[PDB]
Amino acid sequence: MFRKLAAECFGTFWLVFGGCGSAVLAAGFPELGIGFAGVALAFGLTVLTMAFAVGHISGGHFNPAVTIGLWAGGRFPAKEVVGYVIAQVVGGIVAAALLYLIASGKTGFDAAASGFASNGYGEHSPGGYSMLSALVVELVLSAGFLLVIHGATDKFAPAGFAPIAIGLALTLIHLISIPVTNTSVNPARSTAVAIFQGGWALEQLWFFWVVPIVGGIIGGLIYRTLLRASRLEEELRRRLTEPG
Amino acid sequence: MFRKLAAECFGTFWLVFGGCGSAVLAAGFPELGIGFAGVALAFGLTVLTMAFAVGHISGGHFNPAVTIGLWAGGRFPAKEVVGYVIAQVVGGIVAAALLYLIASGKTGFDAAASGFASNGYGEHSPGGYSMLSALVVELVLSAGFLLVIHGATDKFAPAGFAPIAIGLALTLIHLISIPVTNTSVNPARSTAVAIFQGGWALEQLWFFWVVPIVGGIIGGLIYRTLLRASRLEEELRRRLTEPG
Amino acid sequence: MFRKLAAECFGTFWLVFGGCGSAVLAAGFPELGIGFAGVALAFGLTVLTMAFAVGHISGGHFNPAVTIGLWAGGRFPAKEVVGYVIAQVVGGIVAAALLYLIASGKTGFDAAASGFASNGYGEHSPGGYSMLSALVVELVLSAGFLLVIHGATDKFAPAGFAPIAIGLALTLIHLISIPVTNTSVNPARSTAVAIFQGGWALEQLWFFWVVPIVGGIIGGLIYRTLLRASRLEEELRRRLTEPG
Amino acid sequence: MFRKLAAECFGTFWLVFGGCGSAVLAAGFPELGIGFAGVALAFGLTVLTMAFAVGHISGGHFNPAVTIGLWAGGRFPAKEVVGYVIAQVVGGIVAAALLYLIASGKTGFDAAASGFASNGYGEHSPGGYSMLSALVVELVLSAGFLLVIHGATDKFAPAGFAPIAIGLALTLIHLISIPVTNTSVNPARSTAVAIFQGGWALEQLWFFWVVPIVGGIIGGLIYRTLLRASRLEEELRRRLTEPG
Amino acid sequence: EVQLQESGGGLVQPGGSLRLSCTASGVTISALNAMAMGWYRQAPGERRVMVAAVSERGNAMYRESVQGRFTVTRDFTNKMVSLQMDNLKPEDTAVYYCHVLEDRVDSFHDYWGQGTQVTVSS
Amino acid sequence: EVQLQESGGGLVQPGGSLRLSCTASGVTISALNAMAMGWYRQAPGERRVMVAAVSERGNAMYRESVQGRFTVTRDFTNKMVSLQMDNLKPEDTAVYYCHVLEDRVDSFHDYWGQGTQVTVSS
Amino acid sequence: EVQLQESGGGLVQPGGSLRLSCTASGVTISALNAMAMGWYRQAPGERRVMVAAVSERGNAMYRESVQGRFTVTRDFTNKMVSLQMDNLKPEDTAVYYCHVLEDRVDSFHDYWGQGTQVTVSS
Amino acid sequence: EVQLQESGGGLVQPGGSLRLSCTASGVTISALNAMAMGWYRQAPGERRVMVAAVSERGNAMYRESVQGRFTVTRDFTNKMVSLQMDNLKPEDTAVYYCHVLEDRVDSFHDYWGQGTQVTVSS
Amino acid sequence: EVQLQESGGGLVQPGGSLRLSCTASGVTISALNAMAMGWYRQAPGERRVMVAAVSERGNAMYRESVQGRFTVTRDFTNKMVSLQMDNLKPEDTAVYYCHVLEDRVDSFHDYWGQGTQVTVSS
Ligand SMILES: CCCCCCCCCCCCCCCCCC(=O)OC[C@H](COP(=O)([O-])OCC(O)COP(=O)([O-])OC[C@@H](COC(=O)CCCCCCCCCCCCCCCCC)OC(=O)CCCCCCCCCCCCCCCCC)OC(=O)CCCCCCCCCCCCCCCCC
Ligand SMILES: CCCCCCCCCCCCCCCCCC(=O)OC[C@H](COP(=O)([O-])OCC(O)COP(=O)([O-])OC[C@@H](COC(=O)CCCCCCCCCCCCCCCCC)OC(=O)CCCCCCCCCCCCCCCCC)OC(=O)CCCCCCCCCCCCCCCCC
Ligand SMILES: CCCCCCCCCCCCCCCCCC(=O)OC[C@H](COP(=O)([O-])OCC(O)COP(=O)([O-])OC[C@@H](COC(=O)CCCCCCCCCCCCCCCCC)OC(=O)CCCCCCCCCCCCCCCCC)OC(=O)CCCCCCCCCCCCCCCCC
Ligand SMILES: CCCCCCCCCCCCCCCCCC(=O)OC[C@H](COP(=O)([O-])OCC(O)COP(=O)([O-])OC[C@@H](COC(=O)CCCCCCCCCCCCCCCCC)OC(=O)CCCCCCCCCCCCCCCCC)OC(=O)CCCCCCCCCCCCCCCCC
Repeated sequence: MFRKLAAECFGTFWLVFGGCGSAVLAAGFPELGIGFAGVALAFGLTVLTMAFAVGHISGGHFNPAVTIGLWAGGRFPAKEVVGYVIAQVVGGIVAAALLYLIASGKTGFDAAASGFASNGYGEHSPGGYSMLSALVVELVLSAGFLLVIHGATDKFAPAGFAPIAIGLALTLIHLISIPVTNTSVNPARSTAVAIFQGGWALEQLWFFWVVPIVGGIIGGLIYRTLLRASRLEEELRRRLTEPG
Repeated sequence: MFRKLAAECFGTFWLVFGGCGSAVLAAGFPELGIGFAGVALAFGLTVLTMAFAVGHISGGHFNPAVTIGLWAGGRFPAKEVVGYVIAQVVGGIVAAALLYLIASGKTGFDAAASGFASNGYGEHSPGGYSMLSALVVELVLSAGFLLVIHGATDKFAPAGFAPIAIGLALTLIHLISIPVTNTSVNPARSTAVAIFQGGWALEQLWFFWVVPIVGGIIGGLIYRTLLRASRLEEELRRRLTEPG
Repeated sequence: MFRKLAAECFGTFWLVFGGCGSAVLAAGFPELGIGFAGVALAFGLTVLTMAFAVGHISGGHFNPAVTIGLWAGGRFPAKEVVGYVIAQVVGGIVAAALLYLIASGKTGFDAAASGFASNGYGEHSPGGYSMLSALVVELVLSAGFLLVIHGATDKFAPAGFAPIAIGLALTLIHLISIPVTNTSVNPARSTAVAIFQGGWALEQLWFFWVVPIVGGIIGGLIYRTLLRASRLEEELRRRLTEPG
Repeated sequence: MFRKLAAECFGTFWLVFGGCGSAVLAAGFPELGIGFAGVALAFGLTVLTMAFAVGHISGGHFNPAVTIGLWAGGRFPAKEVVGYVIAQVVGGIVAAALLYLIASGKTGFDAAASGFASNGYGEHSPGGYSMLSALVVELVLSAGFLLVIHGATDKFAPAGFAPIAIGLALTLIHLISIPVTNTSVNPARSTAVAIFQGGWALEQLWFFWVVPIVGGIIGGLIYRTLLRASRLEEELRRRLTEPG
Repeated sequence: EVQLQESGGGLVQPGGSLRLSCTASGVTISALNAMAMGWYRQAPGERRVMVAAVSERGNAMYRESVQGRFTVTRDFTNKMVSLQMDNLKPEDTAVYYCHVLEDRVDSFHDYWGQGTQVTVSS
Repeated sequence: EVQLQESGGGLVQPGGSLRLSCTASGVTISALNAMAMGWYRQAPGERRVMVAAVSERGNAMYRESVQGRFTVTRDFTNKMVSLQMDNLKPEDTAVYYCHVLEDRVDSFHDYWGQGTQVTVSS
Repeated sequence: EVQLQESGGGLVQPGGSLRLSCTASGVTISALNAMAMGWYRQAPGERRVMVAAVSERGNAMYRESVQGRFTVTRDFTNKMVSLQMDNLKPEDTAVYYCHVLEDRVDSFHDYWGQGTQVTVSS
Repeated sequence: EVQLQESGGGLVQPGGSLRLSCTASGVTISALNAMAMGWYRQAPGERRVMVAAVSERGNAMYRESVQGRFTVTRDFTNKMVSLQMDNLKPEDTAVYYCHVLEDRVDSFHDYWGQGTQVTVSS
Repeated sequence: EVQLQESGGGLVQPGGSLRLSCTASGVTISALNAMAMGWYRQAPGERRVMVAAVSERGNAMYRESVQGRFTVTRDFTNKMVSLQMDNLKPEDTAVYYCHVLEDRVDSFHDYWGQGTQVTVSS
């Protein structure tokens, strides 16, 4: 469990560092910044690389919503959930701290005024979207993310390709939802930067712990009840694929 | 069949949500929008991830043109075609509806005036291209898409790599054809947004049901008649690869 | 051979259509164009998808320089070279023709004035580079491309991953060299658009038949003489990996 | 060893040529340049393609920090380290030289004034970041890079996918850190361009030989002590996965 | 235990169609709803292999070589399973058995029908 | 050599919980700290297979079919290893053995316990 | 049935060239057009294995070790198949058989020639 | 034929170093330059397996378990091959054979040395 | 445990004779009297196989290919086993190991010697 917790902590640290640092240091650079597309690519690549690196150790969740959705899908023991979550959160926080230090090396940096890549809705949405839009988008994208994770790791899916699918799914989610809420779908990532923003981000933090997790659960349930093959169905397929 | 229909519906929902939402919410964002390249990447990633997730269940078509072209290529039973198509369409519509709701959360949104990422030609083409250009581009790109799908899923192709090839092919198709017609090559995706546009999009909708499907058929025929190896050819290759 | 020639023709058609059409129709679109990065991605994706589709049929060259370099590397029979080249050229030309038609659907199109995505050097280089710079860049990039192709298809390389490596290598080559010469490294692609440009492109066409091919040969030679393992070396490795 | 040294030299040449040439020739092109995101993609693609090409020969390090970190992780013999490093450096230098020649073909080129894509901190940082920020970012990113390399090449990781993970990790590192120090994490790449810059780059070169290497070592140590499974743990897993 | 009674089948020329039916008895509807109902076939001198089935959740599954020509339907209320064969070929000549598969946690249990002859001769 | 003494076990109805314990003797604490401590189980007529273990570094490892219901704990100072079983099932009825695995460079050495009976009957 | 008559072959020094020919009889042109025509070879003490063939659609196929030196041609109207060998090597010494492959739906049928000796000795 | 004469070896405590040498005779320098020169080793009761070699092009190759401690060198002019062993371990105790591998187109031919004993005992 | 120390061996021309000896230590005479004492040999690249032995009851046993040339003797009081080889042949060149076999009821246990080289070269 120590190995697994260390893997989850390092993975979440990598995710937060990569994505949030790309957003804070490079997204708005004059005449050469990477923009929203670059930020989405960075977020996807963090998960892809860290999955390839330590998924064989811990399973590569790096997300409390992912862990809880996998539990709801019947794929992860309940007794191990809490530990995982704690590790993830801790990792994120550490990353944020280091990021803060780095961001302080440039004149004029102000975490409170810039927002420090914090998630928000309504008046604090990047595009000025309402609370209902944020709720709908977060729910749908979390459910889709969990569905993709469940499908790609199924025993009948191509072996070894899951990290690519999951990382590119995260990139797509960011590409879709950055203008609405800043694309959290990850409570630990939201918390890590909300702590250092210190203002309105902490007031709205609860929203990004409830909506993603709920969405993840829904995703798991769907794959558990509508898409996964039952034991009898597996046996039937095996018998139907026998030469005669 | 219920599992397969659910998989197709969810896949088409994912495709429409991802691609059209990226086009509507993030493509034109000031100073940080993702642009045409970002939209093309999102469209490709939706198909890639959904294929990795549920292709082992339903085959991962998510496109009426793909289903009909696979039928014409001798790879999909006719009696199952209609069901698939219906599922796909339904999925798309649902996605569009949710997208509409989300788009309504920002002040000044107007689906009719903006076009809601609808496909069009002539006066309604993004780049002001004529009907003939739209016809030629849609035909060629649909044929190429079906050819790629047939080749990548061939029993002699590398195993497990088909989703990557198909998704990146869709991304390339968008990169090429977005300025001409908005890159439909998918009747369900066109219908989903044309319904909510409610104006000229419905007048031109027929064009994007006929041209793609026909193109797909052509693609299938080509692979069926010029590229697929016959039974005798397979036996000859097997015998030619025997040690002596 | 008919199957192989058809595969090569279709692959070269796909390459030219995709890359040149992305350059001509979408690269310079106002406020949303894909740019040089988008064009490079399109060029890489064409090769990647077409390789996954028909490499098991013809080997997926789609490039006269690739075919000649593979011959020089001791991997392709001489008697089959000429046919392949002809097929490739034919495919490219057809693609260009269709592209021309599509480009004519927009008011103000002028192939001669715009250049029709033709390769050139000196006064006709996109960035105003001299002939020596074009020669050096084309030679180095062609040699590197052939080296990557030889290495990735080696029997000791990971199986099934070659199309990804080759396509991404083409994307990288474009990313590097577009400003200098428009990144030909492919005589057929240069010829297809030079024919329809009809002006200075045909005067400089010879340069893009000699430099790439020579570069390809060099690449092959390197892998043949410095990197490929000899028969004795293969036997030694096999014996050194035996349990005792 | 001659084969391995040649492979390392060619790989480092490819890396420097690709990345630095994309930065120098295409990053700032007016209205169509690839930007920081394009440069990061080019840097990642060089490593990805060269790994797929010659990793089965030499292991595909192309980086002195990678070699030393692999030594510190218990995966690379000490007696072979020095040779590798020399080869890498030599390769880089050659690439830089050729790049210089190419860059001289355009009027107004000035290596000293432009910086020739050299790494720097403080007054010479692209974004005006302090020395402490550069140190922290380089240390963290080098450690993460080495951790990813160790994890992806582990015997329990998916086979054949390591080049993709490593290349995309390099792309992510560039996406994060280009504005701070120009994203060295590679002493050979820094040296190759610092030699031709000839000014402040040589004064600060030491910083980019110490910080990356140290970071790499740390990464190796982590994987060696906290994440790698011991012999007893491997045996326990094998016994726990036995049917009864 | 479960008792399976089949019907239909016989002689048909190539390109014709046939409909086999099978009814179960000796089992309650609720108990049967948790089982799979399908069709096996044995051709002269070969294996007895499954060609089509309907699972406890109503998902129709087919063998690759017969999908597109065979249609398997299940009536849960009537405890009935039927097979419709269209565009018959000489390779379809065989003895067809109604089959029931039951899940017993650690293994599966098979219930077999009597068998019906289907001969496709021009 | 190492001597293993087990305790606990017995009869329990389905859904109940049990706690097995095992203590080692004849070995110093430092020597035992370099070994793995775990639990094997043999069901009637089947293999004797490992279900859970704790490695020399304190990492708890489980068999897939039992993870989520079993919890293995190790006390290094007391040279003790314990197993807690919750939500027991009929398939959990078997003889459970305390096990010690020792690394000998070129091979592994096993130390076995006496065995304890666990029967889950409603 | 099909009757195959071969010709050519004999003695040749290394680096030389030879041309084998084979003609079919007892079969109509239309019937033969639906079959594959090729060449097998057996070297002293080894298998009889295929080296080259032309399928019913006119696609020439080669064994990897001989492609680049052998050229197989088929004349459908004349019911003829020919093999041209250039840059011969000592490993090319063997008995070469004209071969015809026929598709019978559920299996393949082989028609063999008499055989011709090709010896490459310096 | 080729004759191989070895030297060196003997008794060494753990952590020590040794140097084995081997010289070839009865073959011209040009002929030997086209062959590989290496070292096999057989430990008590096990296989005789290759541990290191130098190919005809001068590429040094090692077995995974010995790379980092063994260094194989080849002198083409003197027709000599030497092995340097550092940080020796008990598993290195065995009989070491000088070996020559020759390519014969369709197969490989081995030339063996007499053998030398290397014993690493503390 | 038992410790075996060998002696003798070396170089001998064909037709010569040699005498190997082996002494045991770390075991009482009574305990050793219940064990078998013999000789194994391993030739370059082959198995390590038994050639001769003396059982606990004093019965000398030989391998078929060596009987008539080898004579194995055992001194129980001195805990010694000796082998006399006469009319040596090139196939007798190998490493010879003193061996002790102990009966453990349900299995046998082997004790090995260091090994001695015997080379028969004219
Ligand atoms: C991948 C490989 C990477 C390896 C890296 C290798 C190389 C690295 C190089 C390192 C460079 C060092 C250079 C130092 C520079 C010189 C010093 C200097 O300038 O000062 C520091 C300079 C000061 O900056 P700063 O303090 O951030 O400035 C911020 C301002 O002060 C603003 O202050 P503020 O008001 O925002 O306050 C922020 C405060 C905030 O403090 C807090 O953390 C409190 C906040 C809590 C609020 C949370 C709210 C919860 C919300 C949930 C709600 C849910 C809702 C539910 C539903 C609702 C519905 C109704 O945070 C901190 O400052 C603390 C940061 C420490 C991180 C967390 C530590 C973990 C503690 C937990 C221990 C174990 C827990 C297990 C528990 C078990 C129980 C059973 O920068 C730092 O702070 C750096 C910190 C150093 C940390 C890194 C340590 C070394 C590297 C470790 C690598 C880690 C790898 C990943 C694994 C992670 C675990 C180890
Ligand atoms: C991946 C995991 C995702 C899971 C998600 C989990 C979490 C989700 C969170 C949900 C959040 C809910 C929050 C609610 C907010 C509060 C309520 C509120 O504000 O009001 C609603 C607010 C109102 O907005 P709105 O009504 O869209 O506003 C539009 C204006 O009214 C403008 O109106 P209009 O004039 O444009 O009219 C549009 C009207 C249009 O209505 C139509 O659909 C009619 C249009 C038909 C025209 C088609 C033309 C055909 C063209 C073909 C021509 C071919 C040519 C051939 C060749 C020609 C050559 C000559 O469409 C609708 O409004 C209806 C939308 C319903 C979707 C379709 C329902 C399926 C029906 C079919 C049933 C089964 C069919 C099988 C048949 C079998 C027969 C054998 O937003 C909604 O409408 C939301 C709708 C809720 C739907 C989602 C349900 C919950 C989530 C389900 C997830 C689905 C997953 C994928 C599977 C899909 C199947 C289940
Ligand atoms: C992936 C699946 C895709 C499937 C697609 C399915 C659906 C497609 C939908 C089709 C839509 C049709 C709609 C029609 C619209 C209505 C008609 C209309 O408006 O008029 C046409 C409208 C007129 O436009 P345009 O004529 O292009 O206008 C240009 C201006 O006239 C400017 O004129 P210009 O002065 O530039 O002259 C250009 C002239 C130029 O003409 C030339 O080609 C001559 C130029 C030669 C110069 C080359 C120079 C060589 C340089 C080498 C130097 C090396 C240097 C060495 C070293 C030097 C060192 C010292 O080119 C052409 O116009 C001819 C184009 C024909 C293509 C090539 C035909 C192949 C011939 C070879 C046959 C076999 C060869 C084997 C030989 C064996 C011997 C042993 O557009 C067309 O021309 C369309 C052409 C239709 C072609 C497509 C056919 C149907 C689709 C086939 C799919 C192909 C798939 C890939 C396989 C390819 C093989 C089949
Ligand atoms: C992937 C396939 C690719 C294949 C390619 C195939 C086709 C290629 C086509 C070729 C086209 C040729 C066309 C020629 C154009 C006409 C001629 C013309 O215009 O003049 C030349 C024109 C003149 O430009 P330029 O001289 O660069 O102008 C710069 C200004 O002069 C400014 O001058 P500067 O002041 O900056 O001075 C720069 C000077 C600088 O010179 C230096 O290198 C000295 C600098 C040393 C300073 C280093 C500082 C160290 C810092 C470390 C500190 C660590 C700190 C530790 C911790 C500190 C903590 C306290 O560098 C050079 O110019 C020399 C470049 C030569 C490269 C290096 C040669 C390797 C030497 C080593 C040999 C073996 C070593 C083993 C040792 C073993 C010992 C046991 O361009 C060239 O120089 C081109 C050079 C040609 C090289 C390429 C050769 C042919 C292609 C080979 C392919 C290579 C493949 C990869 C393998 C690499 C190995 C072979």
